[PDB]
Amino acid sequence: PLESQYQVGPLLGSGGFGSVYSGIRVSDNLPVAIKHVEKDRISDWGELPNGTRVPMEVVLLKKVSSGFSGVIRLLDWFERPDSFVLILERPEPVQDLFDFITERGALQEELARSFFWQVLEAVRHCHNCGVLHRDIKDENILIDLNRGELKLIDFGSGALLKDTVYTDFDGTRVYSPPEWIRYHRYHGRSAAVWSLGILLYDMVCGDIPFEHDEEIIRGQVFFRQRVSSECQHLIRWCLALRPSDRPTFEEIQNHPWMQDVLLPQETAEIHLHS
Ligand SMILES: Cn1c(-c2ccc(N3CCNCC3)cc2)c(-c2ccc(CO)cc2)c2c(Cl)ccnc21
Repeated sequence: PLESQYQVGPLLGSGGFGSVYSGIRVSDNLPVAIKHVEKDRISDWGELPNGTRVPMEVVLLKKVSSGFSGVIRLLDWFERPDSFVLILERPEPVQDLFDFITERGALQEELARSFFWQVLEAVRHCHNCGVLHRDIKDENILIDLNRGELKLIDFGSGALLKDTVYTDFDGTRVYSPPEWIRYHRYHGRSAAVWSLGILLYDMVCGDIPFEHDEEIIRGQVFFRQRVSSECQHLIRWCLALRPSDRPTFEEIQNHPWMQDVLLPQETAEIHLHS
């Protein structure tokens, strides 16, 4: 009885993830996001202990919905004849990180450090729950502007984390690593670290470093904005051409550029005027 449990509001967006509407849980006036996907547009199917074929995204989301505030949590889902409907939390006010960077340009390094740190904590949480996101990027990251907390979204290209090689990929190509472009082979963690390198560059430069396949493959990073040497070093480390030359999450978070991060609420007070 989806329409009796939730009040539907404006359309907030549409895209490869489907169509997302603002919503309110009639029970307790909780703000929610109501996301619709057509069955014929689902790229990858998975399934639950009961038998029911569902979008892979529902499998992954249930594994990472633990009360952690770094992933947008799945509250409920419904199956319709031709679509699935997902009920997700919705911070208020909220802004997508892609739009935030569009509006403000290159971020101050103190702000980028806090944002990057929170993205790492959230990706580590996903991996600890057995989930590989495979589409880390600014469009798939929300800012809870009052609390200064970032939240990951869109597991529709994800997979169960495994230790063997992946030979399939359906995320964003300009965030994909060179070993995928050249060989159509990657391992989950080092591919995630590559995409975190692209993301960090995007935050401190205001745009992604590579647009074309041969730029990804060549792996030469040019900085068009003034960026500290420690940040440049971390970025180039994450964008190492050989997967085994890339840092681990532990190595990223111990890097000199990552030290003395602001807490999320401090971040909101200094930088989000909140
Ligand atoms: C998918 N999704 C979005 C979302 C909404 C819109 C977009 N796009 C895609 C391109 N950038 C502008 C619009 C991307 C994501 C949002 C989202 C909602 C509101 C706003 C800002 O009003 C931004 C993103 C969202 C929330 Cl809150 C929970 C769960 N999923 C969500």
